[PDB]
Amino acid sequence: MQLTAAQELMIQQLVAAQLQCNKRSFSKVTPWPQSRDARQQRFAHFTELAIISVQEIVDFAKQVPGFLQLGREDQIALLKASTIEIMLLETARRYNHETECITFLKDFTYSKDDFHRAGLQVEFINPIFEFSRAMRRLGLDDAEYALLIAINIFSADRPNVQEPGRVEALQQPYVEALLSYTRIKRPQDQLRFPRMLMKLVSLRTLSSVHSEQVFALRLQDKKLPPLLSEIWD
Amino acid sequence: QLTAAQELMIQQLVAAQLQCNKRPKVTPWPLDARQQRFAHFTELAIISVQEIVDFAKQVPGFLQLGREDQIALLKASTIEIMLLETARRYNHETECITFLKDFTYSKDDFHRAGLQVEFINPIFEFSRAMRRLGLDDAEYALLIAINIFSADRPNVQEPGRVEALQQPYVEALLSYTRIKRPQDQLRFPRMLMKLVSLRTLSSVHSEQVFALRLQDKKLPPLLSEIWDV
Amino acid sequence: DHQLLRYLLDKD
Amino acid sequence: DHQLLRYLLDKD
Ligand SMILES: COCCn1cccc1[C@@](O)(c1ccc(N(C)S(=O)(=O)c2ccccc2)cc1)C(F)(F)F
Ligand SMILES: COCCn1cccc1[C@@](O)(c1ccc(N(C)S(=O)(=O)c2ccccc2)cc1)C(F)(F)F
Ligand SMILES: [Ca+2]
Ligand SMILES: [Ca+2]
Ligand SMILES: [Ca+2]
Ligand SMILES: [Ca+2]
Ligand SMILES: [Ca+2]
Ligand SMILES: [Ca+2]
Repeated sequence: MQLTAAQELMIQQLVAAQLQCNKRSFSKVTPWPQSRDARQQRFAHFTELAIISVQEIVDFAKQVPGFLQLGREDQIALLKASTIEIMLLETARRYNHETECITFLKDFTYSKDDFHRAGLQVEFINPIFEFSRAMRRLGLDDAEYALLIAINIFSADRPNVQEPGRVEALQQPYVEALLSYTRIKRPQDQLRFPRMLMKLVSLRTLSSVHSEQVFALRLQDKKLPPLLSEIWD
Repeated sequence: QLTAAQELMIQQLVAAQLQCNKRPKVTPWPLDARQQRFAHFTELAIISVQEIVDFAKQVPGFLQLGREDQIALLKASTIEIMLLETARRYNHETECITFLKDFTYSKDDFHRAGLQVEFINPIFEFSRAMRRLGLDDAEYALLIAINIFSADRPNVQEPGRVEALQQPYVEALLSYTRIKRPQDQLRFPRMLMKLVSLRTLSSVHSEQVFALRLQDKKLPPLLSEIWDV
Repeated sequence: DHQLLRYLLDKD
Repeated sequence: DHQLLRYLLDKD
């Protein structure tokens, strides 16, 4: 009925890191504006924000104990598989269910209306939005987002993972801690850890939707900046 | 320490699980004849959809869903539940999947059938990773049940209902593992994580199908119903 | 639409 | 392959 000092420690560090990275990614992008500059400018305002997110995410993945111990090659495989999913998770934390827009700057809120004027298809927008809604309802707290992101990164079955066995083993104490933590902070909800894992299943499918969207961009004569391009094309 | 309800439900569920896989003639396997193998698989595929639907109809709760949502769920589960059935019928000594009772297929037979390796390997890999988990008949039955009631499936009109139906099945699988194997607390999590894998294998399967559009190869109209965009 | 499914469902 | 990312991993 209580965590271990180790588990208490694992969680705090992870929370500290997220706070550290979420701050540090706050220290300016192509502002939000119809013309043909204006439109391929909104494309700009988004992809740039996407860059920032990817950074905060790589930044955060390095501080997750045990990650930088893998081959540099596996490190690439993992972030490549993980980044969009961690992005959608973070996006969920920014979601207002009352008005159905996501916040990104501080007082800047985007409707799915806006997502559209920014070059994104509805086949993409509505799923993102509905995941953000459902995920939001689940009411994860700091410890839980943090553990869940660590757990997602150490997914052995990602494409190209050269050392799955090491990866599965890194994940374990993380799945273990999440398991305990949810047992203690919500004892009678014998299902929360399950509901939590169920979200990874949803992310995996979302990953593929995201692929659809990225590939849809080509025929549209629109390029991703090299970083995004680097991990998505 | 499974409740009265739970144990009976699993029993009836494994009942139907065989009472549906026991329940046909297909175009024979060749000894151009690749065009005769493509026919052969698709027909095994179609048979499985038959089994999967009939199974779903006997899973308690399913028929409380409206028709459209039954469609929506089965549409997305079908490939997934197949792949589960395909691992459960994997023989590791032979390295072959076996589909009716004697038909035996190796990673190679699948090439002459006309699939590229990008699908053919993850399928077998998956069948192996499930061997390492060693599930018994009740566990597949529950897992399959849980897969069907995936509320995030596209076009579901009643997400909340679908999730409520999935709930008792996840409770049951949770106990049954806690009991059946008490010291391995990680087994359950590791099983749900197979659901994450299936969604990927689902995409791989979409990618394989779209490839046929180009390789000149049409699915029977009833499979195309389910898998084409 | 989805007639394999619809029919398999209505059947029996 | 994967240049800029490889950079971010190495920074510091
Ligand atoms: C307003 O959000 C900016 C981008 N962003 C940052 C974190 C998460 C996001 C997110 O919107 C988002 C994540 C990834 C994308 N990519 C597909 S993209 O960068 O290639 C692109 C293509 C065309 C037009 C704009 C952007 C788009 C939106 C989300 F939430 F859907 F994941
Ligand atoms: C021999 O297997 C019979 C088909 N089958 C039935 C249940 C499961 C299966 C499975 O093999 C299988 C599942 C789906 C497919 N499709 C991609 S297909 O019907 O469009 C096709 C394409 C090209 C050539 C033949 C058949 C193929 C094999 C499995 F296990 F991989 F999922
Ligand atoms: Ca983050
Ligand atoms: Ca709106
Ligand atoms: Ca709405
Ligand atoms: Ca607005
Ligand atoms: Ca079955
Ligand atoms: Ca044979």
